[PDB]
Amino acid sequence: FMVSLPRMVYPQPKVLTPCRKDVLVVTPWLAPIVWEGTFNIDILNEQFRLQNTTIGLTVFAIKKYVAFLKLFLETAEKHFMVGHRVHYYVFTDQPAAVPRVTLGTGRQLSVLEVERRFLSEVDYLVCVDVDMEFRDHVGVEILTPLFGTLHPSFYGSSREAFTYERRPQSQAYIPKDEGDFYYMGAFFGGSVQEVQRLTRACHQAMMVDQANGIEAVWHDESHLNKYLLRHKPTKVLSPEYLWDQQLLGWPAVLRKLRFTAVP
Ligand SMILES: CC(=O)N[C@@H]1[C@@H](O)[C@H](O[C@@H]2O[C@H](CO)[C@H](O)[C@H](O)[C@H]2O[C@@H]2O[C@@H](C)[C@@H](O)[C@@H](O)[C@@H]2O)[C@@H](CO)O[C@H]1O
Ligand SMILES: [Cl-]
Ligand SMILES: [Cl-]
Ligand SMILES: [Hg+2]
Ligand SMILES: [Hg+2]
Ligand SMILES: [Hg+2]
Ligand SMILES: [Hg+2]
Ligand SMILES: [Hg+2]
Ligand SMILES: [Hg+2]
Repeated sequence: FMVSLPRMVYPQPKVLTPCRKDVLVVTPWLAPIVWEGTFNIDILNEQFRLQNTTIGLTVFAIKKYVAFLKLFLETAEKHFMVGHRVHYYVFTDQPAAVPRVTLGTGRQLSVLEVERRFLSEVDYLVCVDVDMEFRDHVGVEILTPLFGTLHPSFYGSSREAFTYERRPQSQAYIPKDEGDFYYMGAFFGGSVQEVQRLTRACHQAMMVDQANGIEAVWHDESHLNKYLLRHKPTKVLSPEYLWDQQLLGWPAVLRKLRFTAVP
């Protein structure tokens, strides 16, 4: 059950005026592709707040990677789901090395040393790499049952150029005539149920490959791509959500650089 939205004053959407004319904003299976200009964040914030939505953000920081946690968490505090309930889950082999970062109200962090718990603690799970920093808004516009993010190096590439696993001996195998997009393994998520289904499927596929003496060209990312090819994501995030400015610059098609690699 969803309560009604309150009176809101905003620009009327124009049916005969497309959002963006420079990019694809909806997939062939009718899943929105999230670009700046396609969403009114005020409307979306209202919808998700009325549901008291809690977002879990998971990150793994092992060995030398624990050094990236401070900037990651500090910038997430400024740009990630601000205004909503957030629960950070930091998986690390060095619990005492996790930096003491000041969090806004309604936000918490749990350190897990290296999950039915996720089902009872959050509504959505967002899985990202730690050697990154948020530079702009990353909010509820990304929430949906299952989402993948367009890899910044292949969004304008033809499918045959995609670096999918091409060996039929692997469970992640995808032939040259198949494939929608090349998703980057560094940023995916969805409802807890859908994320666990995906991780469970990939874990099993990787075990099968191991028993067969084969390892996918791009490991987890290869399996993620195979999974999203067979189970279409309900939203696809544009490269605004996973960029590397040092390597790729700043093309006009990107009005915002929201989550980027750390040089
Ligand atoms: C068009 C082309 O092939 N460009 C190269 C990229 O594919 C490389 O990025 C790497 O891509 C593979 C999958 O093919 C995988 O996703 C790697 O994680 C990814 O490298 C990461 O992401 C990049 C955007 C950079 O931020 C890099 O520092 C990360 O480690 C890149 C980097 O090897 O080279 C292009 O030539
Ligand atoms: Cl994950
Ligand atoms: Cl992850
Ligand atoms: Hg628009
Ligand atoms: Hg996760
Ligand atoms: Hg993760
Ligand atoms: Hg998979
Ligand atoms: Hg896996
Ligand atoms: Hg995966």
